[PDB]
Order: sequence, then structure tokens, then C-alpha cells
Amino acid sequence: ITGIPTGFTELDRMTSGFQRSDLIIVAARPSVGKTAFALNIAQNVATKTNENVAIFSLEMSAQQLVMRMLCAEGNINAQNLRTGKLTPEDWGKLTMAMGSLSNAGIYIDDTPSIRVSDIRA
Amino acid sequence: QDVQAFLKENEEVIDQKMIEKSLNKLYEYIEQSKNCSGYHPKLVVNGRSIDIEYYECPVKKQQSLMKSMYIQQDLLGATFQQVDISDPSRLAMFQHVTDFLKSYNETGKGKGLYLYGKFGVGKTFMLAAIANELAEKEYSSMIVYVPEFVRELKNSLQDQTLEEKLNMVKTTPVLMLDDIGAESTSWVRDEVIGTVLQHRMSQQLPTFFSSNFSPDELKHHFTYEKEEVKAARLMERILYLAAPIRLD
Amino acid sequence: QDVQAFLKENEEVIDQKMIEKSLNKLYEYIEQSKNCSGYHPKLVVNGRSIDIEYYECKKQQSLMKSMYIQQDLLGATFQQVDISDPSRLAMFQHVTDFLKSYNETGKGKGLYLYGKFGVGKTFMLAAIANELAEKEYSSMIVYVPEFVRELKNSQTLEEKLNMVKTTPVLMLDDIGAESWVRDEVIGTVLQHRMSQQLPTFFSSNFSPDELKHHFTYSQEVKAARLMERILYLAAPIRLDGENRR
Repeated sequence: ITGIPTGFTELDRMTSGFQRSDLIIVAARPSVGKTAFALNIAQNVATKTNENVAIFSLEMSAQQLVMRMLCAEGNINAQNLRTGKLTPEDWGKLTMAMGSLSNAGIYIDDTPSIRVSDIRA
Repeated sequence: QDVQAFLKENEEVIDQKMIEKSLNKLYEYIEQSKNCSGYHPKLVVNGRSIDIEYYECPVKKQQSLMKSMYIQQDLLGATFQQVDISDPSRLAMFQHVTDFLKSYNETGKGKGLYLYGKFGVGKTFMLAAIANELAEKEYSSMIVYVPEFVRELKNSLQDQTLEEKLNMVKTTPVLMLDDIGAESTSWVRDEVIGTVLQHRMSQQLPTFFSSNFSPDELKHHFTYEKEEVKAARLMERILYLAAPIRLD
Repeated sequence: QDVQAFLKENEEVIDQKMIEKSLNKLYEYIEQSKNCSGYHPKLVVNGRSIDIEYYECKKQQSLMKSMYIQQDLLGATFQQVDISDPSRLAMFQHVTDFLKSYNETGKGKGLYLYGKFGVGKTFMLAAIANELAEKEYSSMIVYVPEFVRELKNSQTLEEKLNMVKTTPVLMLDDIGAESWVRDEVIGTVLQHRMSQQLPTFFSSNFSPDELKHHFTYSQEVKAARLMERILYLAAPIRLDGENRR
């Protein structure tokens, strides 16, 4: 870190930050790890390390990814979520997974396959 | 001859139709032997469901040993010479009684039984049979009544109140659990009467386990993905303290 | 300082280069909170790399744990127990003689408590549970029947096969109880530490000539991959003494 927090002590030391002036890129094998990759870099660099993120979703839109991310800063998603309702003691660390992403500035684009025009507008 | 009487007795309460919904029940009812004369089965309406409660037989040195809570002492009295065996598999039990006391000491371990049927197939005379002989000696098989036990074992796990009557479902050399499936917070599954299954195969004990119905099909009952390949393993957590036998 | 402790703990397993490779880990280990205000960090050797696992938080209980049994009847120890016959004439000789030869990585051979109930399989490990207790090491009393019932049937999974393998003193209960499917739980435990080495612990009711009528058939020459790791870590020993049930 030199340096704005990248997210990990494994990732801040090597990247020295973060810095101002950087166009990064990340690619994986067939769904083998490129999405949640960023869904947890800038989000933990939006709820843990300072940066009001204008995020922009693609094939998987935002009114779907919140069912796939409320379970990071509140310990959930193995009880299970894609099965239904939860128990009144499991109604626990959701209200702090509901207090660590709500008092914050995360500003996404739900719009899928639109070119750079509308976005850089 | 009894259903007619009950029907008109509570016909103001007993909503109609349903016959086709409870078809399986009514058909299983007529298909089995059924019948009976320490207690007798009677129907009771509890909310939106009809249950089966036992009332002591109006016809009313082991009961200082044979004292069971949440059920009465008029209806605990059946032996093994009190024997007029009519139906099958009530016969296939003449080596699961006499040889279910000769090596059921203190921490003896293995496999008891899983009694079932419907809602009154001479179950309270076999959970009153096999056991007596164990306690005829200084051996083990505690009687307990779950559908009555739990009714406040949600709201009595408190200030020593029942707190102190409720660690002995874990430590008596043996203990039985009755007609669960009657009602049911889901904590009692793993806090009150699901705390009977881990502390009894960790030190291992020769405990009896009964029910209204059977372990191989009690694996898919309560779904009023989750408890299907997840409701089976409590009938598995059950399956190891005992070895199942028929009650036709 | 933590690195020093871990190094000598698993010396037999760890190599000098392993230390420099896992430097970051061992340094991060010592730099963080060694104590806690619910778990504590401990070093574990996983293959060629050393990791940091968290174990749940006189001194005799806190530095002692147990996996899948009740802590009611484990109040056992060495020395003072009324010794019976050749059942215990040579039982408190290899758990007190070696309270400083449980060597971290310098082959400190183990025991195998078999035989018959109420006398010896798990209380001779409850004996260490309150004896190897004052010095500050944990000693987890793992129970077998209670493990593979949530592990014969399937919350997370590949998690508790490693803090069962990253702490200096252990105690297993009942081997052979209840090719096969009891695969990634107990079978692997025996193969590993020919290149790591510490004090190994297993126990049952069945001796080395009886452990194998229950770990289930395959019909083969495909099951003795873990049984020349008992014949070279103790002796064919049982226990026939006094009932404590």
C-alpha cells in the first residue's frame, strides 16, 4: 500500500494501493471466477476502503446480484438463500449486512449490453 | 359405529368434505385391525387439526420404577404372559424382549426398536411390555410423553423451573420418546428432544424410540432446496440407537 | 516468537525452506493477536505450506477440547488412578515418561487404546486431558461415531479436517466404529505424517488384529494403505481392568 486499500493485505502490498491513474482488467475460465472477483474488490473498496463506486452490471443485472450479495459483511449464504425463508435467530447478522452497505454510496448501472456512450454520459 | 356417533357429536365443529382429503387415513383405518378394550384413544380437536389423546380406562411392584411424566399411571400396566397374539410381527418379537434385558446394562450399546402404526395399535402395551422386565431388574428403559412434554419445554427452559427436570432426557442409562409428529419453533428438534440423539450415541446407550409412524417415511413428513434430503437424517439420527421391526 | 514455537512443534514435518516459503504466514501469525478478547491463531502444516487456523478459545480446561462427545465423564488423569493389574501396570508408563517427548516434529511415538468397555479406550485419553493440561497446549478429544453421520450424509464441508491437523496434541476415540465411503475424514489422517511427524493418537475397542471387521469390505489389495502406520507408531495394546460406567 502506498496507496489506497485494494482490499486484501495480499493485494494492497503488491499493488501498493491502488493509485490514481489505472485501467485494470480481469478474465477467468467459463464462469470459473471473474464476476464475484470484482463484486468483492470494489464493494470492499466501497464498504471497507473509501471509494464511492459507480458500478455497472452486464449479463447479470442488479435486481438479482443483491440476492447473490448481502452475505459478505454479515456471514450468510449456506443455510440456504436459494431455498427460502430463514429462522428468527438467523434473522441476526442480516441487520448488520443491512447496516454496512446501506449508509453508503454505491451507484450501479442496471443496463446490460449498451456501448460506452450512455455510460460515459 | 363410533365414527357416526363422534361425527354428529361434533358436527357443529367438524367442517365438512375432507373425506377425500383424509381418504388415506379412513381407508387405512378400515384396512387395519384397530379396536381396544391402561388408556383408550379418543379424538380431540386442537385448532385446525384433530389429534388422538388417551384417557385412562374407566375400569381402573413396578411403578416406583415405572413412573412416567406427561402421561398417567392408570394406563401403564401390560406384561408378556398377558399374551393372546393374533396379528403377525406381534409374533416376530419373542427374541426382542427376553433377549432385550439379558445384555442391556449400563452403556451396553447397539440397536433397540422403532414402534409405529397409526394412532392406537397396542403401542402403549409394547412400550409397556418390553421395558418392564428391564426395570423388573436394575436395568433401563425410561417412559416419557413427548406431545405433552414439549408443550411448555419451549417456555420452561428457564430459571431452573423445568431446566432441572430436563437434563435427564440425556443421562438416564436408557429413555424412550413417544408419539412425536404431534404438532411442530424448530429449536426443540435440536434443543429439547433432538438433544436426545447426540448425547446418546457419543457415549452410546441402548435407548428405545417410538412414534405414530416409521423412520423410513418420517423422512419427508414436515414440509407445510431444504428438508427432504435434510428431513431424512433425523430419522437417521434415530436409526442407530435401535433396529426397526413391523407393527402390522 | 510464534514461528519458533511452531517450528519446533512440527520440526519433523517442516523444512527450513518451508519456513522461508511460509514466512509471510508465520510473520503475520506472530504480528496479530495471539490471544482474544472467540478463537486463537495456531500454525498448521498443510502439504508444503504452513497455514494459520483458528481454534476456539490452574490452566487445565481452556487448553483442552473435544470433538463430538460430552465433557461430563472425562475427569481422568495419570499417577493417582488405583492401578489394577497388567491392565494398568504398563499404562501410566507411556503417558508420563513422555510429557516432554511428545516432540514437536521429532518422532514422539503414540499409543493405541483398544480392548473392552468401561475400562480403556477413551478415559486414558481423558487422563491426558487433565494431565497434559497445565503447560498451555490444546488436546482435542475427537469422537468417531459422532463424526460420520453429518459426513455420511450431504452449511460448509471442507473445513474441519485441518484444525484437526494443525495443533500439537490430539486424541481419537473408537477406530472401526459404524475401498469405502468413510474416506475424507479418518483414513487420510494415517498416511500424511511420514513426512511431518509428531505424537499420533487413535483408540478403539478393537486391537490391531480386530480393527478390520467393520471398516467395510471391497471385493482386494486396496485397504492396507494406512495400517502400516499403526504398526510403526506403537504396540498391540488393549485394556482389561475396572468398570467406570
